[PDB]
Amino acid sequence: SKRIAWMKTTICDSLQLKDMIVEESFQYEKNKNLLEQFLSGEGLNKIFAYYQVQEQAQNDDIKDTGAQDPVLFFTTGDLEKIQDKAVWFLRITNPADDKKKASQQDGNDNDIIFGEITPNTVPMLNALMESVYSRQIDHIITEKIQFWGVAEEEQVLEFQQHSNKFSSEVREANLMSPGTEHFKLDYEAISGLSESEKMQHYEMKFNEWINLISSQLNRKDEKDAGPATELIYWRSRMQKITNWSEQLKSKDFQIVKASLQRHKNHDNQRPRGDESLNEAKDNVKYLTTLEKFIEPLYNGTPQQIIDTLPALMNAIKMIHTIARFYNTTDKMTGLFIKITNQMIKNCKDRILNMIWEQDPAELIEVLGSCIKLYCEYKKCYNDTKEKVADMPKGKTFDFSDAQIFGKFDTFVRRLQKLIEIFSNIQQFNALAKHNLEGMDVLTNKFKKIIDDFKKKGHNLLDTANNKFDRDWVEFNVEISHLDGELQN
Amino acid sequence: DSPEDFIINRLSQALGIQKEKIKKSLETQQDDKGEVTNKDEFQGFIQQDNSTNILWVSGQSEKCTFYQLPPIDKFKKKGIAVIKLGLHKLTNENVAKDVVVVEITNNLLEHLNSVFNEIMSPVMQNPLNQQGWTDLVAKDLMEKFNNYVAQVYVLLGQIKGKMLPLPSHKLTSSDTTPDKDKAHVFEGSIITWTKQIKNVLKLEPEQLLKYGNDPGPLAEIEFWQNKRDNLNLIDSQLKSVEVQNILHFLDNNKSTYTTPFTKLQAEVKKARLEANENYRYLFTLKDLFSKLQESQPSDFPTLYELFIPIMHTILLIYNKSKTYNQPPRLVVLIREICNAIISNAQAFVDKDTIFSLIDSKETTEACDKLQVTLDVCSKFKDAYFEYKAKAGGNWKLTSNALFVRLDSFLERCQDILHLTNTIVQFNKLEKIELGGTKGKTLTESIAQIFKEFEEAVQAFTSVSYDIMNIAEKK
Repeated sequence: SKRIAWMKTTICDSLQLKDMIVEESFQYEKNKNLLEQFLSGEGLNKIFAYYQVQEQAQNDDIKDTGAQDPVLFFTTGDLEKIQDKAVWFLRITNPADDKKKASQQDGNDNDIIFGEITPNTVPMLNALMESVYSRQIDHIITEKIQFWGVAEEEQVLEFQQHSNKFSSEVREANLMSPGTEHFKLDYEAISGLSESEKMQHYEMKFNEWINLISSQLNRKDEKDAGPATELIYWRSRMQKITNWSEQLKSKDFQIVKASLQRHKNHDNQRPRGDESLNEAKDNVKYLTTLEKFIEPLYNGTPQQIIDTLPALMNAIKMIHTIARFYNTTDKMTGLFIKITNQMIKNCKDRILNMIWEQDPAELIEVLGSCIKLYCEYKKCYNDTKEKVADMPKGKTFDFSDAQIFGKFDTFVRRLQKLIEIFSNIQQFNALAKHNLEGMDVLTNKFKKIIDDFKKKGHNLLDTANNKFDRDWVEFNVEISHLDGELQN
Repeated sequence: DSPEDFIINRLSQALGIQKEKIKKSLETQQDDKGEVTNKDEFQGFIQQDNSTNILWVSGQSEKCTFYQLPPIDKFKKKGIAVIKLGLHKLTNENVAKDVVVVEITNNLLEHLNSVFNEIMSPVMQNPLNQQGWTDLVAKDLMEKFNNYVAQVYVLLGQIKGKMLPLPSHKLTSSDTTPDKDKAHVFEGSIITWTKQIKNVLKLEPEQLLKYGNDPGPLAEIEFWQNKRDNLNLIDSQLKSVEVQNILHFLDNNKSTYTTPFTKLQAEVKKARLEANENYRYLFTLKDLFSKLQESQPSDFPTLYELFIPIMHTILLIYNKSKTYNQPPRLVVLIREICNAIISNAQAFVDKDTIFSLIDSKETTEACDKLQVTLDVCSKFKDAYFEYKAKAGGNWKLTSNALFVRLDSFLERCQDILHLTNTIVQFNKLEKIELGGTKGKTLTESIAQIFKEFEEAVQAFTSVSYDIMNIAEKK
């Protein structure tokens, strides 16, 4: 009785004032049996009532109670149960004894869980989850430590994204436009369907669909613009060709096709099935299995760049299931030179914060760590080249000759020059501190050399030749004069 | 004002009765806002499209209750969230025609269990029929997270208290038997099942080592019984008829990757791998907490009298399961015995503090505690040699790795031993011995040898620190 009074109090403020039909719904025996079995049953955890509406000369409201919860059925259009309000009742504790004692003394509020949802809302179910559970999980994983907190947050975000997408997923007005009469319905022109004007309108609309799909089905060079950008565009191709696949799988866009078939206007039915999506969806579905994470471009420390390199070269081992074409061996070598270009971008970024101003100490550390990173790159890329030798054993049919003449060779020679230059600078610092009792005057000469060296070092990016060569024309001869001092 | 009164009614429906502090908050209170470190975010919320939720917080401090959009650390508090529904500031339309109510008053994991498994899973038919129907595959992926963490919340109640995962195998029902999407979500679900099963089934002593850094015989016993019960519950999950019906449908669909993998790669007692039967065999155990004594009754005479009954209960070898008692695992159990020994030894050494005796009382406690500790050690040694005399035939044959914390600690006690023994001996003869020289030099000898020896002694006591890990150094 107390539960019935409570639910009656809860109902009125929600949609409309309390009514005798609402009371009679309670008085009904079926609703009482359901409520009793719910209170006394570990199995049934939910109660539902439908505020059903019936439209006649005047609007009528009736209330029913069921165990099943069809909350979006009412939102679906052209249904008897449309525009019907939904109520949810959840119990807290499963055991019957605890439910009994709670009904006797505990607050109905703590003891019952209540959920209300609009009638006639396509994204209501997607909105509820995002609004409550996505927030609670995010706050709580941060507040207290749990197993797989980051994975849990990721999972919640992925479901939220799918749910948000699917509300507006339904088809309307790339954007493929159906006829107005067809959006009304399909067979509404009993003989007007066989009309030149209507048929040609559907025909030109589908020709435009064909052109719009082709303009995107037709990729960029895998040697340029960056590996991250390439991965972003591959993901965009996936989601994009996927959205268009759902576009074509919609009913209406295929029924205008069936209308062109019914009118025999084959010149559009068939170019849609031939010229358009299969090969691109195929190739893209095989490229999907790439485990990209932008570690290198967000690294600030050589340790981060290194442990990035293992991460990328371990994610890359999924070369196999990827498709032959987008994973062409030469395109793989291009993506390799692009990975190295991103690597050298990050190398210049970390070197910016500056071995040519700072003392030999940071130079020792950065040179050591950058050499370790280069050895890591060399060896992990040798394992990846073991995978590139895995490729032909099953794909000896075609080969991609070694195209190793990239910028990475020249700049790795540049880095070798930097390594030797600065290591000999290191050893010469101590050796000059051993040689000439005038420490300052000898180190003064050496530092003049180092300073005009580092100032002429402004030409690397465009001219490794100018920079390093002129740097050497100065430094070699001046350090050989310092070798004449070491010879004194 | 109407949203505020409807909020009164909702909090009445979901938390309790409207409080007087609530009635005061009806009119916006800057004191309330400053306490809740927020501005008029609810007022901005009703108009703003971006903000979609608000949560009422049932705080309880000193047996009193108090009541922000984004949830806070919710441990003692009951939360009620109200949600926008695309309608902003519509007076004619009813406020609850425009808002959604949810409760999070329960603990979040069991409560997500409740809301989701109770509501979401049966609803999805007509949105599908209207839509591209792959939203149902999205919903099947949603049928992977909440309860998955709900029986894992038993795990967490263990985890929050303490490495013993209890799984939640989620199941989804198909509308059509032959379907690549349905058969594939089933197959992938059972593959995740196999992965989670492998996780707990492959929990070996090596994994015990990779996780834990302080082992114990108690820990091993509890983890064995816990394997027993966790595998029992996993076997219940697997023996459930619907869990077998998913594999039956996969067999009907001939997805013979899931089914033989679930039957072989899994290590369940019903699987041919027998490791659950291993815990079945290991169930026949008895154990006793005698060594593990935290309070003062664990005297050193106690510790010795504990080592004697323990090295007495351990004589059960010939009748033990030869595998679980294999000489190597037996040596491991002896090492864990010694780790309990060293725990209790340091526990007693804590209050010992013989290094802090006064000059007149120095070496008195040092002797007493020292010799009794040495007795306990020597007795461990001789009774454990009696145990080593049990070298006999079992499954395994293994060398001995009986180099335990108690040995390094015997050395930690050796430096103190030689120290304090020589201190008491030295001072005893030093007070009485000054010289045959004349007494100016004799009193010189007193005030010259005692301070010297005490400096040496205190420096010794200080440089006796790292003997835990480097007994040679210290």
